[PDB]
Amino acid sequence: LLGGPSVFLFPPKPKDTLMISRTPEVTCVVVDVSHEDPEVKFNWYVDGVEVHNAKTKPREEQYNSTYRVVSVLTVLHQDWLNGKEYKCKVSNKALPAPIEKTISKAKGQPREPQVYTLPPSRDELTKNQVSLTCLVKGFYPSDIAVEWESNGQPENNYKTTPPVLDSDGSFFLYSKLTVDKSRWQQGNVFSCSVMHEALHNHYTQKSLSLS
Amino acid sequence: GPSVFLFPPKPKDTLMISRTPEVTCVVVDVSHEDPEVKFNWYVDGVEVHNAKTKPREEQYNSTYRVVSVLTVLHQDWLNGKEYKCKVSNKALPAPIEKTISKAKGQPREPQVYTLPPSRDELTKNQVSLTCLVKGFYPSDIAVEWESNGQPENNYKTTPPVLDSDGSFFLYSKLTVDKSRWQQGNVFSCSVMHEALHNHYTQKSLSLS
Ligand SMILES: *[C@@H]1O[C@H](CO)[C@@H](O[C@@H]2O[C@H](CO)[C@@H](O[C@@H]3O[C@H](CO[C@H]4O[C@H](CO)[C@@H](O)[C@H](O)[C@@H]4O[C@@H]4O[C@H](CO)[C@@H](O)[C@H](O)[C@H]4NC(C)=O)[C@@H](O)[C@H](O[C@H]4O[C@H](CO)[C@@H](O)[C@H](O)[C@@H]4O[C@@H]4O[C@H](CO)[C@@H](O)[C@H](O)[C@H]4NC(C)=O)[C@@H]3O)[C@H](O)[C@H]2NC(C)=O)[C@H](O)[C@H]1NC(C)=O
Ligand SMILES: *[C@@H]1O[C@H](CO)[C@@H](O[C@@H]2O[C@H](CO)[C@@H](O[C@@H]3O[C@H](CO[C@H]4O[C@H](CO)[C@@H](O)[C@H](O)[C@@H]4O[C@@H]4O[C@H](CO)[C@@H](O)[C@H](O)[C@H]4NC(C)=O)[C@@H](O)[C@H](O[C@H]4O[C@H](CO)[C@@H](O)[C@H](O)[C@@H]4O)[C@@H]3O)[C@H](O)[C@H]2NC(C)=O)[C@H](O)[C@H]1NC(C)=O
Repeated sequence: LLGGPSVFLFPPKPKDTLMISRTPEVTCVVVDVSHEDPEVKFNWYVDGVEVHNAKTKPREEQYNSTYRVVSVLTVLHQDWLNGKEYKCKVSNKALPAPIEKTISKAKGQPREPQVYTLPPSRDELTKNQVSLTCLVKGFYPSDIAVEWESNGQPENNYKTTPPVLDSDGSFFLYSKLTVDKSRWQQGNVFSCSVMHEALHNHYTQKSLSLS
Repeated sequence: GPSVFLFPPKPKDTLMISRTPEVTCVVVDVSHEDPEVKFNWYVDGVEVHNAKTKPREEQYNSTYRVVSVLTVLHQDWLNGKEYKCKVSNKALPAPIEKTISKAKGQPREPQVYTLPPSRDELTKNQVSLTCLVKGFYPSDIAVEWESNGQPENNYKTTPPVLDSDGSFFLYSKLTVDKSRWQQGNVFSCSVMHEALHNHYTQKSLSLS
């Protein structure tokens, strides 16, 4: 059947690179591997230097009669943050040439996010739920983790915008936590948690409660 | 390719009768050799003719790029008509059909909340004025800022985000000089959406 494999290379999750105890991975995924010749070879390189510790998963047969193969390379936190490049080379006999993809952290000088919490608009207080907002602005690169909590337990009902390119070339985002107004008006404290490589200890919190 | 990408009207254009909303059929990867593509255009299956195929354009990767733009009735698009592009060539065995329409479902009125700058932000030369727009459906929307019926230029708006009830929200951030905020200038966030009365509403923001 007619057409060739495709390769997708996926970065570590932002929170994985930023905590020593978690385990950051770069994932190389090959799809549309021939049903007939499904042998694939992965070579990995860190800054053009070949490495041998990835773990390639057994091939998965798909219902559209192709295979999908995935190799996971576990990376050192410091490496990814120090901007190394991760190259996946995929070879297969049905392929006139190997397919190479590279991924690294975005280029540029990191910048520290500014975290501001904003209470509910006056007008929202007629409603039974209100929006507590966290503005995180001025950061670089865009790889960031945002979450909300109260009383040491995370909150269940928030949404976070993707990062947006600002005019000075830094990124911003907003996270919206929705809570029942009684909780806001009872005076409970909510906190917006931000992890970004350019924070001290890779972490910062801002709290928000009614006067 | 040749690949075909079909694109909806900008939101502002379908909500105002004097503007011209159009769906656009973009074909990329047209050979260097055979840049004769034809476009066929159906509205809810029925062939229409007012499409206008732009001049055949060339690209860096030895490749051509061809665009047909079809004008649509405001009310057709808002009524959920389906717009189909059929793109024909030798380059491919059989013709390629793309269709788009408005997202389906009961439109819902955006709620619009202006929030002033965080007290912590008042240490900077510039402060962020925030417009929260939530609760709206479909995701098609336009947001602008003004002060003294003049457009303000220094704003960025997030894309729509799918919220927990299946409505969308977004935030728009306007950046102004601090002094402008403290002198008590009124700033206003304006929103255009199908589900608003007259398709538009504004909300204002000043020092208290
Ligand atoms: C040779 O060089 C050529 C030019 O350099 C190059 O052409 C490029 O080809 C690729 C495909 O290989 C094409 O990529 C797609 O682009 C879509 C976006 O088009 C936008 O955005 C980009 C940049 O931001 C612009 O360059 C585009 O021209 C275009 O501008 C928009 O244009 C419209 C109308 O003209 C305006 O009205 C808009 O204002 C304007 N946008 C703005 C403001 O910037 C993009 O959506 C495509 O994604 C979809 O298709 C992919 C398939 O390849 C899927 O992976 C992906 O998921 C998307 O699929 C869709 O997913 C959506 C999300 O859920 C769904 O809603 C859809 O249903 C779903 N459809 C599916 C399944 O297909 C994709 O990125 C580039 O745009 C094109 N560049 C140009 C100039 O057009 C050639 O590739 C080069 N040849 C090669 C390969 O060697
Ligand atoms: C036979 O069946 C196959 C399986 O159904 C089909 O395979 C599919 O092939 C298409 C390519 O045509 C791939 O499309 C790519 O998807 C990328 C996103 O992949 C993530 O998200 C999807 C759904 O959200 C998910 O199923 C994937 O598993 C993958 O998940 C992530 O996985 C990594 C690694 O495990 C993890 O660390 C991430 O968190 C996790 N994310 C999630 C949400 O789970 C896109 O990135 C790709 O986009 C790039 O390339 C485009 C060009 O194709 C381009 O337009 C974009 O702009 C961008 O650069 C791309 O869209 C599917 O991933 C693949 N699916 C699977 C299951 O692996 C196959 O197509 C079909 N064959 C035929 C002939 O029909």
